[PDB]
Amino acid sequence: LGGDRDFWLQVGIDPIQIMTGTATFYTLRCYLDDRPIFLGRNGRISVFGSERALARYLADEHDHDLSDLSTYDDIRTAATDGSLAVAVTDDNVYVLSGLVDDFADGPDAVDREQLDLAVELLRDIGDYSEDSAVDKALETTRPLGQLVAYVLDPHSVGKPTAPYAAAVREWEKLERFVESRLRRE
Ligand SMILES: [Br-]
Ligand SMILES: [Br-]
Ligand SMILES: [Br-]
Repeated sequence: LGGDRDFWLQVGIDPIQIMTGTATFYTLRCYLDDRPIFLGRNGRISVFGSERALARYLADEHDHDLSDLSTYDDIRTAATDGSLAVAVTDDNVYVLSGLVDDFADGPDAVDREQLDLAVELLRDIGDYSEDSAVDKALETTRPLGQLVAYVLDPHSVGKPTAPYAAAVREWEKLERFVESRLRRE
């Protein structure tokens, strides 16, 4: 543990990067029995403005939803040692910015891989906070969910027809939901 390669693989916890239109955040996320568990408490995710800030936080004794995990002692100890290397792999980069402007322009202005990752993070966040806001908004009977399902399936012909104001409104609601689930440090 520490500077060991595959450190994050072995501790089973992913550092993740989250880019909003105004900040880039760092936090930790894992899956315990297919439920997501973030670095945080009371369905609220602790976010840090740099990799060094996250490392500093992981050195101090705290009580949060990851602390009782078996490999978390490996994380804190490596944070005390100064061996902890916070690295985010490419599939753990979530970009939420710009989607609101791309939705308005219709599905063909929305990047598929970006949206795929952003939906993953959204559903993880609604899972961990035990809130159905994301799950309901993405039902395929609703404007956003229909637009999202179309963009994520290149084999789809039933194209949403303009304008897209309803999808934009539902997406703005989700952004506000996301902002309220983030605790800054
Ligand atoms: Br639509
Ligand atoms: Br609506
Ligand atoms: Br946000």
